[PDB]
Order: sequence, then C-alpha cells, then structure tokens
Amino acid sequence: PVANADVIFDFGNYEAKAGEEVQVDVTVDSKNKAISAMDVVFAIDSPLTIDEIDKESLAFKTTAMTNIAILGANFKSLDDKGEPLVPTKDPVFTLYVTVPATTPDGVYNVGFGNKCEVHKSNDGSKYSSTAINGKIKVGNP
Amino acid sequence: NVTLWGDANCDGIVDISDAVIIMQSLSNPSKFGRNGNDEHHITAQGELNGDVNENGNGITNADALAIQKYLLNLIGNLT
Ligand SMILES: [Ca+2]
Ligand SMILES: [Ca+2]
Ligand SMILES: [Ca+2]
Repeated sequence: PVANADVIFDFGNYEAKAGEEVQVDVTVDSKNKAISAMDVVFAIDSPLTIDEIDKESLAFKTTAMTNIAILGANFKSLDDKGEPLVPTKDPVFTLYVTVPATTPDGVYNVGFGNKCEVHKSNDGSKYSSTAINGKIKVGNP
Repeated sequence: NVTLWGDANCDGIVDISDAVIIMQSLSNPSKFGRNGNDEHHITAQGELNGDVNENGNGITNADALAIQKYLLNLIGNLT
C-alpha cells in the first residue's frame, strides 16, 4: 500500500493493431504544486518497444535530455529566473512506441521503470509520485 | 578540495537537484549564487563540487548538462 501520492502521472490508454506505431503522451497532475526537475526511466512489456523519447516536455515548455539505451529522460523545469514551474495539462513526456507486426493479441503495459524522481526544489527533496493507466490493447484478446 | 563530484547542493548525493541549483545560481545570482540571499543559495563548496565540466572554468550551464548526462549513463563518471 502507498499513501495518496503528491503527483500523479497518466500514461493514457491505447488500442492498436500489431504492426502499428503508438504515440504515448504522459500527462501529470501535480495538484497545483511546482516541480523543479524530473529524472526518470520508462519501461514497456515485451515485445513492444519504446523507439524514441521526445526531447520536449511540453507541460513545462522545457527541453529534456534523453538516453534511449536506458529508456531515460531528465530535465530542469525552471522559469528564466530559476523558479520551479507548475506544469500545464500538456504532456510532460511523449514516447514513440512500436507494436511489432508479430505481437500477440493482449494488453501490454507502458509506464516507469525502477526510477521516477520528481524534485521540489534544489536540495534533493522529492514529491511522492504514482502512475496510472498505460494499457496498450493489441488486437482483440 | 571536492567532497563529492557533482554535489553542487552539498547533500552527499548526486541527483538532478544538483543540476537545478547550478541553473538557479546562473539564472538569478543575487538570489541563488555563492553570495545569494536565499537560504538555499549555492555555496562555495557547492561551486567546487559542481565544476564537473571543464574543471577549472567554474560554474557554467555545461556543468548542469554534465550532471544530466551522468544521471542518464551517457557518461560513466564525474568529473
Ligand atoms: Ca498505478
Ligand atoms: Ca547533491
Ligand atoms: Ca565548469
């Protein structure tokens, strides 16, 4: 069990046919709280692949650094004076997913991996977070 | 003397908050720089620890980017 999280990510839900590409837009509800940075890694159920992570975090109008080799992304979400930003309702992350044409009918998850850090300030303090949805239904299981 | 490479906020770990404090010091030095008025301004020790890119040139945007690269395993260490 975990308490009601400070910040909630929503990966969305999707339906696809085997062979299709899926754009996964992740939004965030910070409950009107400002966030200074994020540092995360993603994960996805085999045999689906995250092919690319967009370098824009539209929710913060900021640029993310990425490393597809670890499905990682991070950014600092500060205004031009250094103050942490409250995200908009736009996607915080965009993932470009391939559903191979060999994929069996089923429901496949996309979400975070073993690291998802949402920072409050400049001192290592972090919000609690959770993620919802991220179900990709492939065919008619 | 550096206590921990990348530890710009002197909390004993290297994480994305270290990139934040560098960016804040650069964006608003009167608030967040070495002589800043905010309680969480960067410290002298933090500026030494944070000088991970081109060590010797002090704190620039590229120091924050280097911390991000390290966190992403794009580079193996800091410096
Ligand atoms: Ca969940
Ligand atoms: Ca630190
Ligand atoms: Ca430097």
